[PDB]
Amino acid sequence: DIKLFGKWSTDDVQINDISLQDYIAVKEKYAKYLPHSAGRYAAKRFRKAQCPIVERLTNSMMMHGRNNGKKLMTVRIVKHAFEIIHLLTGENPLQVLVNAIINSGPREDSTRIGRAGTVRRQAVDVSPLRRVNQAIWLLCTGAREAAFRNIKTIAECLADELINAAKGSSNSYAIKKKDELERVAKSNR
Amino acid sequence: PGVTVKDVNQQEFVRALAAFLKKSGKLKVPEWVDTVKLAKHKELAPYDENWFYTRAASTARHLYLRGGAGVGSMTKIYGGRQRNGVMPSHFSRGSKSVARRVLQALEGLKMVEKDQDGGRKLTPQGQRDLDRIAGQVAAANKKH
Amino acid sequence: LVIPEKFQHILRVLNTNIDGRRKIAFAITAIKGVGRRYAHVVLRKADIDLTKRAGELTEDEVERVITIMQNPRQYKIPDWFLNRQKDVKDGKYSQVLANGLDNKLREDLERLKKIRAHRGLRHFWGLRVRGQHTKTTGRRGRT
Amino acid sequence: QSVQVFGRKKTATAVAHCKRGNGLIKVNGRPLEMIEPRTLQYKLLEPVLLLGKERFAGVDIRVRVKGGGHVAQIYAIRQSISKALVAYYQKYVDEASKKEIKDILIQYDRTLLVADPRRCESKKFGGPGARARYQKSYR
Amino acid sequence: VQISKKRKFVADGIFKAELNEFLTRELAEDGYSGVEVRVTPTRTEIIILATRTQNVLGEKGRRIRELTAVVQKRFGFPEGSVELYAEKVATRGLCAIAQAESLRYKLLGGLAVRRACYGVLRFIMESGAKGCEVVVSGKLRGQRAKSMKFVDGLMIHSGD
Amino acid sequence: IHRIRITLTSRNVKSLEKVCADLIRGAKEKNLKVKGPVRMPTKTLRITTRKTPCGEGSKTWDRFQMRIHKRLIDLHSPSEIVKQITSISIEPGVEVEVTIA
Amino acid sequence: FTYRGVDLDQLLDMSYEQLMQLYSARQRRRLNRGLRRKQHSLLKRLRKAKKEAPPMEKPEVVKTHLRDMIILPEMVGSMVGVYNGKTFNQVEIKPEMIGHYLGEFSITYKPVKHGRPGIG
Amino acid sequence: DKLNNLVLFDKATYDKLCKEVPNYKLITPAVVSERLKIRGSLARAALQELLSKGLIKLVSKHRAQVIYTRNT
Amino acid sequence: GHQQLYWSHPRKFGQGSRSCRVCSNRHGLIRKYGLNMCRQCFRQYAKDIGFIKLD
RNA sequence: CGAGACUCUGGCAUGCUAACUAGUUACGCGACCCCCGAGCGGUCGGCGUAACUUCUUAGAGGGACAAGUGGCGUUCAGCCACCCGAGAUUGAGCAAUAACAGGUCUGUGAUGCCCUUAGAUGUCCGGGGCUGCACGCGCGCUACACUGACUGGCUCAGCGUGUCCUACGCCGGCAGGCGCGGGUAACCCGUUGAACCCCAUUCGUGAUGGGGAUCGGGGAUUGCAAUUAUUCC
Ligand SMILES: [Zn+2]
Repeated sequence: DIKLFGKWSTDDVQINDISLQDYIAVKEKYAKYLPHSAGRYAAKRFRKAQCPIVERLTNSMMMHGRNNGKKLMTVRIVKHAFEIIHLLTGENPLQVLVNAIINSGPREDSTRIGRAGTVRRQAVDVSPLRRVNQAIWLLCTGAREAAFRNIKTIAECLADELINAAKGSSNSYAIKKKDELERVAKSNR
Repeated sequence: PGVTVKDVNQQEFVRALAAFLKKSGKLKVPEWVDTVKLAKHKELAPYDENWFYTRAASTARHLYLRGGAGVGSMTKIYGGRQRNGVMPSHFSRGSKSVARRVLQALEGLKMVEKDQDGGRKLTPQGQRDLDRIAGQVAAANKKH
Repeated sequence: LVIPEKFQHILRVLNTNIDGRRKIAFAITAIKGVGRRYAHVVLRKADIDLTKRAGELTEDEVERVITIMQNPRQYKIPDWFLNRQKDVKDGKYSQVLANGLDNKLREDLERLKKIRAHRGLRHFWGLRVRGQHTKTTGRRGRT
Repeated sequence: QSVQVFGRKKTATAVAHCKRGNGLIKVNGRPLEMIEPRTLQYKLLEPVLLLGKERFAGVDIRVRVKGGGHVAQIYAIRQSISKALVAYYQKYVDEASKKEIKDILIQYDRTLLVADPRRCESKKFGGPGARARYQKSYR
Repeated sequence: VQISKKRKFVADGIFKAELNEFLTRELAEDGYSGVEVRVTPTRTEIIILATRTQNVLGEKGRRIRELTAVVQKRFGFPEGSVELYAEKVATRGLCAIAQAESLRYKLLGGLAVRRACYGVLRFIMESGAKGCEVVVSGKLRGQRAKSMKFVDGLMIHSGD
Repeated sequence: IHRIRITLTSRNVKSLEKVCADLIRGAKEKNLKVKGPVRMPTKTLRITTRKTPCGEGSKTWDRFQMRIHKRLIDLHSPSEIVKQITSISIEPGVEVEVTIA
Repeated sequence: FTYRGVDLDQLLDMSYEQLMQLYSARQRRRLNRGLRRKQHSLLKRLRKAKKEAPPMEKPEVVKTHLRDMIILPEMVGSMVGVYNGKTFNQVEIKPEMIGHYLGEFSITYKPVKHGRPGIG
Repeated sequence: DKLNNLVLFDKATYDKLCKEVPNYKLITPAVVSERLKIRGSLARAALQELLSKGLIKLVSKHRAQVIYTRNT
Repeated sequence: GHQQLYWSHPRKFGQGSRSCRVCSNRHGLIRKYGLNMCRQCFRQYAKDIGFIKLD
């Protein structure tokens, strides 16, 4: 058996949407012990859906300017973040991760169509891989905002967003930003 | 089951060898220890009261790994990141004197031998003391 | 930790108000003349626990910390840690503190201006003293 | 009765010696569990935690490491641990064990037996890096 | 005192570059082709590629002794440690230095610009090349800089 | 006479090809005791120059390089043979620095 | 007046290398390297002008090109004209400048007082 | 707004530490600071008291993150 | 005398004590391998010295 | 002609050629440990022979060609996808014809005119200036913090230079002093003990220990000379 962090298992983790199912990783043969793998996943197109989505949450968390190469900093932020999820919920935190991802990526987006100087967006459809890509970005960004200038830890404030999105609650940052992009799109239609 | 220094968590090995040298009691402590930095690239004086011992303990450890180090190489060893004000940062070495009288104090305990090839190596008595401190950490770890 | 009842929230040292609830290795710095580096060596000659807060202490600890600050060479504090190394009028080593250092920067300014040195004119003119390009920077505060 | 192969990441090069032994895997003189950036400890345990201890039982492994950085030396070892047991199982054990155990590793990660050729590109003038350029200004 | 092997081959480089500019700035109008330094450790034998070998020897070799006396007094290495040699490049059209100096001589002689360029360009293709261009730029008439270009055959421009 | 070290430093490997493989060819033809031609790390002399002699253009640089290829070859013989073969084989740009003991 | 805890007269009669413990680091650095043939000559000529005065009169000015000359305590009470690239400036050596250089009493530049800015 | 935490405990605040805190299921110096108006050093040390009392388990300890739990 | 005041400046350090060995210029010298040429005359004589532009 | 072809580089070689100025393995010898109640085992950048080239270095030769398969193609040019593979588009250098009155007489002993040539526009010397400072506009550096800062501890490079690089003692709080040694260099610096990173410590949302500008005192090196602060402590 291959436990993430030696203590979290994968066979419990259950994907709801078939839309996201082939574009969200670890269930069975993607199961790896650490997020850090360092493989060429952006060598050509549609290879970054085969990398483990904990490593996806890693690589989008080193993202800011002062943190911009420090991956072992980040897989430590991840490791302490799952164990705060488990102590607040008791669920396998990978399931909480996936239930926070699915509820986060929007499903219709606006797009500017027309000549320059004319702003008339039309709603289009959101790709499944982009809905993965949009959600992780919206998840990581909410960890920065409520934890840039206060006592709370980013290994902690990540776990407060990644729980509040698996509720689909209004308290999460990645939910309000889905409730805007997909609110604006249905006024563009 | 013969333990060695290398078979042990190293930053606890240093914490064990440090408190060994206070309990030995005989180690020449300079009188400036209450006063001074360890380098020019350090902001403040080090926090630990007994910092001389753990830096003595660190020094004997590095001699066991490679024998033949001088005073300058030990000043290289505890080197750091000089934050050059609003100019960009660079590497700065330690202090030569704290690196000197550490090697000079542990030479007084017949732990440190001065070499044919210039520097200072570790006496076979000093190799006994490390591997006995190494037992005291390996036992307190694997049996607890 | 615990709840001390002889915890002065407000210290009054050298006419300077020291926040008692701060760590005492960083509440001495609240006066002029003393930074971080000198205050640690003051407290280690006083043999007072660096872990403890500034309001937590007695009076006899406080006034002997004052005494070691006033008279540093007596307590074997070296002469290179000193605020004013060789004062030109007397050649005397001291550490100069809050109302004194305020009073004794004026003495160096009234020296170089009365002598009409180059730096003395700079301070009289308000300009850059250490030999700096004034073409581009140091703009703000003019009309 | 002895097989010695290397592994390699960016500039790190770790060389593992294997012989008929009793289950010791020491890198650079010290044990596997002792190597410092222990946040990546499992990445060094992955040749063991997939093949079990029973394959590393009649084999003694020394690893000799130079070059690279911390992370690059970690991945250079786990090549060389893995490539050697494979190369030990070729010469001294039958080929059918080699295929059996090679297939368990590659399906977990192809990196464990063949190395990344991606090494650092040459910086060019006019900018800080290999592709980047300086700011410029108009008007 | 010996010299670093990095610093040695650089110091051997400044020797040939100064020696070739010496023979360019002097033996230009005397049918020069090239310097061939051949370092024998007894005598630094310097072979001079040229075209008019008789017009650089002098009178029974007056100038060749003058030149090898200049070099000893210049680069400091002592007497009896250098010889000179004149070997003729008979294929004077193949050498670009000779043909750019033969064209220097005719333009200094006050001939026509086009006439000498066609004379050279016809010569070297008759001398067995596979392509050649002659560019002459500068004052040709008036206060305006012009550029002329006399291309014949093939001319590779890029690559190794 | 014993322990004759020969050191070769050229600028091109092609001349160093012809020379270094002919010394070991003729010493073994004279039935001697050789070490193999060992190869030092090649020195690379890098000078980066601006192209413009004005400072006007698009800040374009020239990367000039020089390479030095160094070889070692050892011998164990009376040195009557060494002065014979070596001093004849003169290729320009190839230096022989033979030291003894 | 007192300098480094040394009074006026005790300064004037103090030995040469005893001044190399009252100065600051640049002066002691320079004095250990020693004054030169040009500089004793000025100090020589400064004795003569101070020698030849009536007691109510300041001495006659001695013009000079040495801006990086140390103000020694022999020079106290002298009238010195110092060349600033353009003009010798009459500087009376007051007793409180006895550790400096000469040239920081004769300014090079003029103090700038702007007018209006031009086109650009 | 300003946030002026306490530096040493109060009689009431030390009760909230002793009574309420060991039933949180997630105890952390940032959390205790957030709920009790206490600076990070004091709340970081008070959890080391509550390990010495044995009232509270320990899950993970790091340079920057130390995680505690209610008692079983 | 003028014997004294002629070459009186100590030119063993600084920019004055180095010039180009081809064109006597003392701006932009290449002092690297004991070369001591200006950055133009080196670029001029670079083939004959032996520096081949490869990379 | 340019493009391409080319040269250099990179990637692959447990195949070949070699190695006392590079190593590995083995065997001696020593030091040390737990012991068992002797050992063996182990760690040894501790130092001596032998076996040899995996690692190191550098020479020759192979390697990849849209080759193979499946689709798409006026079905052929070529494209897509995939297997095998180290690699299925490595990064550069060179770069046509024609121009610009673009830049450079301040790179030249490359130069044409004009000007100045002993109350010099030559040249040396002394002192200053290129930095000056109400204000505009550009390339940059360090920051605004807790994915932090500080203090300890721990553990990893590469291209490179060196007659000035430096080791090792000693005295120095520290920049530094003193002595003595190696290296014209894979031989010495050097195993080039780099920094963020890693692990503990301390500090907790405030102009804060973040941030360091600006200022006062001192101390030391370079140089003939630090005044308009060279640089450093
Ligand atoms: Zn020149």
